[PDB]
Amino acid sequence: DLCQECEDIVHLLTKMTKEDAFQEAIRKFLEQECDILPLKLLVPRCRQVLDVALPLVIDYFQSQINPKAICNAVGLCP
Amino acid sequence: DLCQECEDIVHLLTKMTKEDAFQEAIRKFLEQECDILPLKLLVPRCRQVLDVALPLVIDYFQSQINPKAICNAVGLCPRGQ
Ligand SMILES: CCCCCCCC/C=C/CCCCCCCC(=O)OC[C@H](COP(=O)(O)OCCN)OC(=O)CCCCCCC/C=C/CCCCCCCC
Ligand SMILES: CCCCCCCC/C=C\CCCCCCCC(=O)OC[C@H](COP(=O)(O)OCCN)OC(=O)CCCCCCC/C=C/CCCCCCCC
Repeated sequence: DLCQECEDIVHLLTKMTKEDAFQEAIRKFLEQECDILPLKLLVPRCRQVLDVALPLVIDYFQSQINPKAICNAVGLCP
Repeated sequence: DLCQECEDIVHLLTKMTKEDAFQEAIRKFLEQECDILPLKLLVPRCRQVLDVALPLVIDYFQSQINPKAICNAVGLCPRGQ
């Protein structure tokens, strides 16, 4: 079933985001990807967009108090 | 630690990509997001980029024999590629 799997993924994402090593690794990977294709071409000013957005997403996943809500927002749960 | 968690996430994504309802739902959500902020401004021609990339990503995850590789590519596991 896709809804239980989505809930598990969101739970894992929140747990993972509560670790600084995760944030550092994802930041370095995305900073690298911003300098090369495909992101270099599909996302202008990629590095600045990353610097601004990645903390927002980290906080978003560190604050969500309802996985089912997110999975419904994406269309995987009712 | 984060390596087992990353492998579990990749395994779940691989499992999900085999169901077509997942693909349709993700397409619907991303088409919605492409028409509004922030993606409307951060991704020029968002809808076309989506139409081109989503199938590639679906296939990439449907042809994955070992999650470790992805987790190694992002730096959460010390080996995999
Ligand atoms: C108005 C300047 C236009 C751009 C100028 C470029 C120079 C750099 C200026 C920096 C600021 C630029 C801000 C523009 C950001 C991009 C906005 C954008 O993406 O548009 C989309 C967005 C809609 O997207 P959604 O929210 O998803 O739709 C559903 C919501 N119901 O709509 C907007 O454009 C945002 C609002 C635009 C504000 C336009 C300003 C109008 C000014 C009229 C007043 C007259 C001038 C006042 C004095 C000017 C000062 C000297
Ligand atoms: C669709 C996200 C990426 C693929 C997800 C794969 C399924 C994994 C399980 C789901 C993980 C959690 C999903 C995260 C997205 C949830 C975002 C959300 O619900 O809120 C929308 C949020 C604003 O929230 P609110 O203002 O409170 O609500 C009003 C709605 N505008 O807006 C956004 O999220 C904008 C950013 C959307 C993410 C864009 C992801 C990048 C897509 C790029 C183009 C396509 C690439 C193809 C990727 C294929 C993925 C397998």
